[PDB]
Amino acid sequence: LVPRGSHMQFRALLFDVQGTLTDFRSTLIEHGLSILGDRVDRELWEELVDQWRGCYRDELDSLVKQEKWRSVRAVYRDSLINLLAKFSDSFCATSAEVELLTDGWERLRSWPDVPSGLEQLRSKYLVAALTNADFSAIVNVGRSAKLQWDAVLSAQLFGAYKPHRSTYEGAATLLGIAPSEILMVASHAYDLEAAREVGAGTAYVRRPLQYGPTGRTEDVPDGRFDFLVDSISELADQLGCPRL
Amino acid sequence: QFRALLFDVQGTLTDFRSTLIEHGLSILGDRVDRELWEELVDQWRGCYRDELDSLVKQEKWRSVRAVYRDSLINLLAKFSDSFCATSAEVELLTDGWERLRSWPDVPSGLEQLRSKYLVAALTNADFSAIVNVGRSAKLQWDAVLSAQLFGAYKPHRSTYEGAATLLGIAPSEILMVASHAYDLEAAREVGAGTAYVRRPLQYGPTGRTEDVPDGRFDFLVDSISELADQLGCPRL
Repeated sequence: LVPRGSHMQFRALLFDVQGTLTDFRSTLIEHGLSILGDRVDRELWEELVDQWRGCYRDELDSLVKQEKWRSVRAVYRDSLINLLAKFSDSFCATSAEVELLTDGWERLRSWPDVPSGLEQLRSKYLVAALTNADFSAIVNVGRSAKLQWDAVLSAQLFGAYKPHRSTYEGAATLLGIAPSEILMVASHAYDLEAAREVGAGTAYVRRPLQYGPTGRTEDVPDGRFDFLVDSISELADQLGCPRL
Repeated sequence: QFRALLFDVQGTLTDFRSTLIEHGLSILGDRVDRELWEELVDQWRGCYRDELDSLVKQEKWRSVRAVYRDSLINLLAKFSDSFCATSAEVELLTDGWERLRSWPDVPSGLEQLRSKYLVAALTNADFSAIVNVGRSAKLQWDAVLSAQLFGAYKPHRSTYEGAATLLGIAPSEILMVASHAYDLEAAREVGAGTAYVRRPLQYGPTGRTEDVPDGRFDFLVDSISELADQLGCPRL
């Protein structure tokens, strides 16, 4: 008789990237402060950056509602333009600086666990980014965040953002494997819940610093998702991927 | 100057023939002699090549795995007097196109290019095939692009244009890298730079070498590392 074993029958790990793998907030804060210099203080810039992702999320929630896709870089830029208008009394940015500020969403550094965790996961699973960011943006953050993918997948490829099912199912179709063999890895519950809806596995990566050192992150209960980890290496360990 | 290097993969980066030959023989063992299987593999690529040539002409897209499977199924019937294959082995034999081994230069050459360029696969192989070929050929990509992404094979313009749009890089800033002149000529026609990688063994010894003189394309190289060298990428 063959013992049941402990292997998990996932073929691909689909990764949300922003926040889940990348310290976007620290990048955007540092990027903006570097670009804007003495025109913005950290707290004022931090509040804009926090409002920036909220505007991006609000706009992406709105676009998902109407089944619309647009360039997420344009989403980041348009939301920044709106926020610069509300903070216009405090500081200003040129178009060139707005372009440079938007680029920060494409210069995200990864959390220290991610590059080794992604490589550690390679030994058993395909790792593919499934990001709402434009395909170029994720290709770009892959350089700044040292993300080595088997596949870069974007909402752009599917003409639809996560949580829309076509993103996960399309990613499954592209990867040539059933969604039930996809482990979705996100730091955001919406992403995993939708991936669970299409049958994919759910791995929540706790990112306590995602929204800052004092930022508020959802304390996902144990058992909500198939995996609850604070490190991609930790997820890799729980997936039978030995550390190298 | 280029911002991304767009690579054709089958042949250009991968010794698909030796891959498919050894892969088939590993599956079929002594049912089929090496020479007979080698003939099947050569006709197999031919069926794929001819099918894609036609589908390109008709602006039609099909799963390239289906193209490999269907052509293999027809080839298995044609060769069914010499050997047979179960339905499972047809799948396993067709899997060999997703197990392509790279040429010895490609892993180091791709990595050396990474330091100064985005490197992205643009293959006619289905997205799953190139992703799996990345594992077998040890191809680390910034981006994997399949004809499946665009519903159109190379050399169709929307593949290079689609790759440009996806990479966020103007075609003039994309160096197309291919072992086939058709790929680069069309990429040249979208404004992309052209690097021809000579792969004299890609069709085997009997394979005809499509002659490419110096000056036909921007780069004429015998390896990816040589292309990286000609592109200013420091060695490793």
